[PDB]
Amino acid sequence: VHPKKYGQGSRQCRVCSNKHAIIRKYNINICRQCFRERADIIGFKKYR
Amino acid sequence: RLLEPVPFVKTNNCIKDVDADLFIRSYATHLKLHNKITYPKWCTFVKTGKGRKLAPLNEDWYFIRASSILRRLYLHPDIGVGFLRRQFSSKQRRGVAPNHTSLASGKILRSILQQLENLGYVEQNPKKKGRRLTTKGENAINNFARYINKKVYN
Amino acid sequence: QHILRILNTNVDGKEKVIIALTAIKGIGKRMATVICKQANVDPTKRAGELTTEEIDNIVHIMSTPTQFKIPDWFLNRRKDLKEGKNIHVIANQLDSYLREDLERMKKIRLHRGLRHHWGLRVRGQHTK
Amino acid sequence: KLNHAVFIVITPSAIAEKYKVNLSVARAVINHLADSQKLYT
Amino acid sequence: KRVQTFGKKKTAVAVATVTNGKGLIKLNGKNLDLVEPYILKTKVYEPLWLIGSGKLKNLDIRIRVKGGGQTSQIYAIRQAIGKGIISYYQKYVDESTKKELKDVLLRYDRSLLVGDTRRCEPKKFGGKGARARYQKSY
Amino acid sequence: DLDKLLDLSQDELIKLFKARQRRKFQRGISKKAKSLLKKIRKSKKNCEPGEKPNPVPTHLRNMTIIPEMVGSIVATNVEIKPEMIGYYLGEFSITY
Amino acid sequence: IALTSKNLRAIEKVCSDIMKGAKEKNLNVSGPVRLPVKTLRITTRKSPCGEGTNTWDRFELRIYKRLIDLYSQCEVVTQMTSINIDPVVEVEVIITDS
Amino acid sequence: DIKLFKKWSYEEINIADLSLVDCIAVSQKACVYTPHTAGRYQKKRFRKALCPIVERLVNSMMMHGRNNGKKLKAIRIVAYAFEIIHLMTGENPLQVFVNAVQKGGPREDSTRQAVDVSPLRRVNQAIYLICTGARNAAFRNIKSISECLAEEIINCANESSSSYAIKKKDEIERVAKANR
RNA sequence: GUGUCUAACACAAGGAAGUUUAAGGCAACAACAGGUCUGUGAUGUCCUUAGAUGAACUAGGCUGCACGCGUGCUACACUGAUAUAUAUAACGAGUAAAAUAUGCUUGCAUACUUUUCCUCCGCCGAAAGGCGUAGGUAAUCUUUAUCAAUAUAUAUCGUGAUGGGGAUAGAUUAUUGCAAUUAUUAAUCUUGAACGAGGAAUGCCUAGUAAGCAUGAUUCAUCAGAUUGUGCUAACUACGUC
Repeated sequence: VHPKKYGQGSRQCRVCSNKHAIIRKYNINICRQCFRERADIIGFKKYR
Repeated sequence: RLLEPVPFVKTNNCIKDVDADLFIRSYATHLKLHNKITYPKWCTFVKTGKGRKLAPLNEDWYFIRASSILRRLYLHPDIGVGFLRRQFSSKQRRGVAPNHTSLASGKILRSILQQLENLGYVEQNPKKKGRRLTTKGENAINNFARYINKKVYN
Repeated sequence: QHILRILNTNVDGKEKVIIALTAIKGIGKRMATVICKQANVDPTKRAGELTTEEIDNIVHIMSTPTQFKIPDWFLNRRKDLKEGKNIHVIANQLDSYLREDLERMKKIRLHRGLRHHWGLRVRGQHTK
Repeated sequence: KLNHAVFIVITPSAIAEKYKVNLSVARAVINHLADSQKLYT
Repeated sequence: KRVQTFGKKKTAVAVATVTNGKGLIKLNGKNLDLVEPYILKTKVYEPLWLIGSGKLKNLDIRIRVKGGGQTSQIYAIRQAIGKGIISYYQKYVDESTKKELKDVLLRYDRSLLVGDTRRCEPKKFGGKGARARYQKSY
Repeated sequence: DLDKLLDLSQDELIKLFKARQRRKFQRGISKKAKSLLKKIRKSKKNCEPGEKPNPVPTHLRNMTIIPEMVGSIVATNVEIKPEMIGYYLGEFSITY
Repeated sequence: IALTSKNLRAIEKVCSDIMKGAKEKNLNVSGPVRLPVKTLRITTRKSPCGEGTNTWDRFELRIYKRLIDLYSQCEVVTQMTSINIDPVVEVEVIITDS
Repeated sequence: DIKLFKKWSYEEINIADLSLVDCIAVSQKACVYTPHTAGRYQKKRFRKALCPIVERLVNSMMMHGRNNGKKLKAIRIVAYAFEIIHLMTGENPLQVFVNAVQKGGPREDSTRQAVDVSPLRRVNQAIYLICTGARNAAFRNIKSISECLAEEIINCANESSSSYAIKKKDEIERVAKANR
């Protein structure tokens, strides 16, 4: 199979395996549509 | 302007008595008189930033740049090559895109720094990293600072 | 008097010696600046005060700049694959080299050649 | 505009119009008398 | 020996250290002279002239400035100089004289005594500015 | 020119080449290109003056012109010219 | 001794308790140094498909670091810290002079 | 003691229309060594009316395309322009500048009818008129911005037809006269 | 002062602040057949399910170009560009494969050591960049008591599509990647277009805002003319009305 240790197909959402829209900030691999569901249980609070 | 009626007591002994630009141009003229440094070779074809796209226009520039380096060395004794690149940094015109910052030419900076080390006015500290002035380098700068301070006074 | 004819077909005098030279070829200025320094013209002075020797020096430099101390990277035009050396163009040689390049792309039938033949951008129009 | 001659109060635009020279030549004329936006007052 | 007071405009903060001395005034590594723009030098010489330099020659001043740009820093310096003059006159000289001195400064302006209140409004989505928007269309 | 170019070593050929070409050869030929080249070499040597080499199952556009390539028809279709050295195919684009 | 948590109340509570504990066994402590707050900041578009208005919100997961340190032998400080803890506070001990 | 640029005392001016005198910064607490003070003028209507006239002039001058926010050069240009006026005529440059502001202020304005204009509005329009004339003269021209400003001020003080400020002021008044 | 003299407003003074101190977060009742089943192991029905509309691999394509409309960037210059010089900031962010070694004929087979993200520093490189290595799980090292650019100063143009401007194009040597060609991205020299301040129209904005100038983060194997933050330079003009 083709090399996928780089580029878009190397990465996907942990929760749902999405092929786009993945937040890789702080190296947790979750797509934003998943992230808004879980951000409170992960620990995040909103102020702005 | 050039002579000022200040409301306070000036130091009359060091690099902050004299105007930075006047010091740099005057000291550069002294360095050229002395015959302290040469280009060498590759440094003839430079431009300080990449986007300048002309030779330095004021003709006495190399000694001025050297002199400007010496003033910074007196200020900060922990300097290395990356510090000089950032210090002399400017904006770079990206044409049909906005400007962004770009580091100055590193080989000429390295050449001046190394050549001054060889001529004994600066010294690499490998522990507590960075080139500083030697006491001989500092004394020469202080002597020049006193001479200029005397010249502004009379 | 205040004017002089410049070799390679320009007539100047109020213009600075670099500014006259650049207004021929080397208009990116850096090529002109190295030529001015090599020639030994006064770069802050005007072109109508130039001597015949100064003009001759500039033409000599323009024709052959490799003998002078100008770097290989600094010179325009480079390898071009073929054995007969291709370093440095300017003027009708620049025009000729462009025409040769255009002919070579056309002869290949390269994408860029075809686009040049069409009379359109290398990158594509991008919906204008 | 047509100002260009090498050879035939202080304010460089005024010097350049009156004697029909460039402002670069006018600054040279100011320096010759003396013997950026810098003052000549 | 030593008393300390300060100035604050925008990010910039200038702490001024007023010691018993002989009339030296410093700005970090620099003499007071080396501000650079003539306009903003004149602004920090201004309170010194309003008191008079013959009332300042028994004290040495060093100031340390961090934060902001040049225009913001000079107003922070002018505040730090103002408060510096005042703190020396309260701590060494005389409190009644300090109130009298403070009155002269205050009538001239309140700006050296009480710093600028202006602080940045944060960017919001849908425009470059704080309140400003990218162009609407139909 | 050409006779010397055919004679010279791979290190010399990369040194003569422009840096993009030089980097490609330094990075690696891989399977594909080498496999095709061997087939093109064999076909060119064993043929008389006349009909030319065929396409490859992988339809390659990713290999540039080298001095022994000349006169071969590449994989959709174009024939490599003598003076085409280092300049890629340009092939399989589309027009109005 | 360095105290880390993402729980604001629990780190604050434990700090007062360990200080109180320290004076019980009469240990020489430097007053609690609250270290610069580290925030995990996420700027998120509100629309899940990105349709309609360009609405963004900024989420923060704010982690608390604090230090209290002691001039003592290792054994007393380690035993006192080990008994006094609350589960969401993650503690590390730092060794000191005799 | 206190003098603008260390050379102009600026403690005495002539009456004008009397309305102008309240606004202008001739008083010793409003006169200054150098203009830059940059206050807060948004509290209420008459807060901005207390501004130093030289600060108001440099702020008015500085806005124009490429120039926006270059305040120190605008101070240097006004300082140079006042020096040009001082050389050209023996009257104090500030006094001449006050005369230009008096002359530049129109006394009527209009809607579809004609109306009077307030003293604050007259001052704001006059300052604006002087800077617009200097700016118009400056852009795409050989003359210096300092030279343009100084010439516009003296000519407006004179009441010359060469002045952009007089020409605009006359035009605003003429439109008011036309409307009524 | 004005006000049922209540609720409260207006002015001045005091004061760090007087409008609720300034900015966000926050988000009723009830809708819209608004958008999204191209995010979901949320999901009905209907289609499809072995020369598959699944998974996967090789190219090509999403960007082509008589032409029409959004939104930004760069410009149209002497209140400026050009070359040198002075000044300075805040938010951040920083763990299964490579290298080395052995046996065989670039290739094949095996072992083993660490490379892995930020880069100080030291040499070499016009420039990009290269090589050698250090310190960092971080208020500590990168690096931020100093990392920026407009500002501003002295010089050079002396106002003429001009040395403004960088479209468009040619030769390079580099960097990432299996692959760079339909300029990937990078620099060097050369090439030197339009644009002379913008019709009918229409956008945003009341105080550190508006505007100008930068810069961190996001996507990232590779890249900002984007978005989102952050600082600095610091205006005008009402201070109201339908």
